[PDB]
Amino acid sequence: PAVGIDLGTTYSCVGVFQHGKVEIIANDQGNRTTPSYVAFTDTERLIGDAAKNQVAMNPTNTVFDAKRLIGRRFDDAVVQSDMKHWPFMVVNDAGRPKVQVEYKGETKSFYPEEVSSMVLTKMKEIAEAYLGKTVTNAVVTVPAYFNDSQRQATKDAGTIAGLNVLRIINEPTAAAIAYGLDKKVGAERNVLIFDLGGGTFDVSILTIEDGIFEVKSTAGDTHLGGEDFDNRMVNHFIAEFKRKHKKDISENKRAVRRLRTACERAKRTLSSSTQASIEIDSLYEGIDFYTSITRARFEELNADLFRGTLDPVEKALRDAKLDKSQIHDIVLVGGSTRIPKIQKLLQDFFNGKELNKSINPDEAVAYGAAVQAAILS
Amino acid sequence: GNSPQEEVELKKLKHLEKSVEKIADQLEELNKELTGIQQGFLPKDLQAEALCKLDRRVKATIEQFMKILEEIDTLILPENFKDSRLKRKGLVKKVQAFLAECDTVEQNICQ
Ligand SMILES: N#Cc1ccc(COC[C@H]2O[C@@H](n3c(NCc4ccc5ncccc5c4)nc4c(N)ncnc43)[C@H](O)[C@@H]2O)cc1
Repeated sequence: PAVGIDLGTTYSCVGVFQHGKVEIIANDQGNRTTPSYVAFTDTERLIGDAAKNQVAMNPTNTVFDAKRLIGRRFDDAVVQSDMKHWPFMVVNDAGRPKVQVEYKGETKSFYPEEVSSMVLTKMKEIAEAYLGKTVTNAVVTVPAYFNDSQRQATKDAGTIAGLNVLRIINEPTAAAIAYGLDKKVGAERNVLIFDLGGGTFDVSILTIEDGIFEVKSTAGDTHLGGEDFDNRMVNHFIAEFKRKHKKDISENKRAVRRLRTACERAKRTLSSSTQASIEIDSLYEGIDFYTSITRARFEELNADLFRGTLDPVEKALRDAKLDKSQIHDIVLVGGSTRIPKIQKLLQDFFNGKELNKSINPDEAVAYGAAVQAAILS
Repeated sequence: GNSPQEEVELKKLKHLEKSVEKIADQLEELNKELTGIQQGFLPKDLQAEALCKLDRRVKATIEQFMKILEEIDTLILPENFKDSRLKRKGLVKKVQAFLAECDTVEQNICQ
């Protein structure tokens, strides 16, 4: 048995091709994705949902985003700038980055690949707990822009996790494989993979010919996701509460959190309905906050940000030497691609082209890896 | 008047009420232990160590109440659901007073 693993910055996902079908595997908590989180406490090391659930009670000792550090030198421009987003500590050690935490009575540091191998072990175990057997063979995906140090430190994280990494496959390629785009009949195809999650935006254009893949270009934004769209709704409702109540809630951390949590949930509702209602009792100084938001108003809050997704897309096309007509396939990956306006902006830039989007966008990459892992096994 | 539908909501909030009661007893256990440690039985370096342990548990407790609040905040209760709305409001206000109780504790120890 061979599994496909999406090792994402924020979430990981494991699939197995069995009985002629891809089964995306749920963890012990019943979730088909697992947080790429490792937490160090007084008494235990937590991985996944257990680690992300205690992030508020242990911010400096909960490690996430290791995929941003993996394979990089400490003085990497990326490493220094991302580090401003993290409440945990990152350290230099002989030119390479290390995360630093109190694992209880000591004070320990880990290479990003050691943290990535903890996450892979958890994924390995998720698969073993569902299958009821040992899992050692795996495809593990990486971003198309990953360098040699980055693909290798990822492969070593796997190895350490006790996995036999059959291949390291690009995420956009894996998504293409999920939609059987490599199975197509004759002439060479140009595929645009549009990948937008909670945290990163990646555009990739590939060539496929006779099932053989070639990366043509990459583009996007390292810090763009649904996190940003929630914030536009948050600021909208903070202004509203100030308007109706003459009250500023933004320095009540617990109120801002209640509101934000309710806002990302309203956001998801708005991907399938045209209005979302929120009732929060006693949000601030005992005042109840009942409100609703339409989809059109949500789209309006985020108008620039949505429209801005098309810029990476045009950069990609430029860099691949392609016209937008010469794209034969568009594939949707990442939870944010479920937003109707994003799918419509993309739909129309490619003059009505039709999008590949039937596979759960959070799961497509592990889905393609699982297909390829079975083929390689 | 009283709808079959509102029994679904009232059942949800009853289960949330019991969860609150269980966190509230963890909170109770925090003051009962705090007191014993806040009386110089052991040296100051190690008393501090006990207070920090206690502090991490206050943090767990606060976080549990917060997750309760987030669950309640998924509820949409019709204006006619007067019983649900009154029980939701009582529960929120109660949790919030427990949260104020937790803030009293942690701002006092392991600083
Ligand atoms: N459990 C769980 C879980 C699973 C996957 C994710 C990844 O999602 C990444 C981003 O995708 C966004 N997103 C997602 N994410 C998938 C998802 C599914 C169930 C969830 N349940 C609780 C909380 C978040 C959830 C997200 N769905 C969206 C939608 N329908 N419309 C607009 N945006 C959506 C999320 O808000 C994130 O910002 C996040 C949480």
